[PDB]
Amino acid sequence: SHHWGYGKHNGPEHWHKDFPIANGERQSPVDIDTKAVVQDPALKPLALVYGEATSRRMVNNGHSFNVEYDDSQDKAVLKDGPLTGTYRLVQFHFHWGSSDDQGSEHTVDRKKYAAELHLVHWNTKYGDFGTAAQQPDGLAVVGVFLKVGDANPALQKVLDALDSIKTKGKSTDFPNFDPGSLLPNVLDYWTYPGSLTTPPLLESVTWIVLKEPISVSSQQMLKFRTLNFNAEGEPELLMLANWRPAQPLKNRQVRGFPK
Ligand SMILES: NS(=O)(=O)c1ccc(C(=O)NCC(=O)NCCc2c[nH]cn2)cc1
Ligand SMILES: [Cu+2]
Ligand SMILES: [Cu+2]
Ligand SMILES: [Cu+2]
Ligand SMILES: [Cu+2]
Ligand SMILES: [Zn+2]
Repeated sequence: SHHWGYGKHNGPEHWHKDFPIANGERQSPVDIDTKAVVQDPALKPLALVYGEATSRRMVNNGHSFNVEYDDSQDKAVLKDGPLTGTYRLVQFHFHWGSSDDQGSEHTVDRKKYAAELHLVHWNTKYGDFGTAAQQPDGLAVVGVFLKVGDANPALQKVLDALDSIKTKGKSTDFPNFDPGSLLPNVLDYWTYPGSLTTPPLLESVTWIVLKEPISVSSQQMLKFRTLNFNAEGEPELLMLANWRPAQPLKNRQVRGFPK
């Protein structure tokens, strides 16, 4: 079975063979060169309205795990920031690396964090996530860095479930998780127009990368790496790393709020 990943033969450097947009003009992630960041008075503070969020299940999809949210109504939305309109939360997931010194997708002056959380939202003007994913203003992903140092109790609630979804296709019920519990205390951000960081690599994402990381311990990072890319019965392939490296900026502009 041919499907993509982060291995020797199916990894990021190969994705362009199957998804030519991989070498497109607005790919993600990117390195954020802080000396080059532009101040734009049009940018607003982020509004993350997650009080009534309804988490459903946690799923191992064979490339990461998603905590899925009910997006049938305006229950958990993102607005303001760089955005026009309302964007509904559909899921969050993580990327990580094989050791604590690497694993974030975005980098800041070439510095890599241990992991990166992605909160994925879609523009309600399009009716559904799939339709939104094919438009330049269709998606908004909030990225949050995980910085190694101190264990994160809110994150531990997520990690406590991973033993239930060790393998590809496994899912587990995962109710009453507040995705706001994984945000930092300050919501300063960088923003730029980009893409999904995995296949299908669609150039529909307004990226909103928070400046302030949340914590994670080294012990906690071990837990991410216990997942399997493969389905049960197949040869074991540990989910040691699942990050795409920085892609060329190509004269896009990174803006910063409040500077
Ligand atoms: N790493 S990243 O750039 O943040 C990212 C990469 C891929 C996808 C994606 O293709 N994700 C499918 C998905 O989550 N599909 C939702 C299906 C759906 C519709 N309504 C409810 N669920 C989303 C985000
Ligand atoms: Cu795949
Ligand atoms: Cu391939
Ligand atoms: Cu897959
Ligand atoms: Cu849907
Ligand atoms: Zn992601």
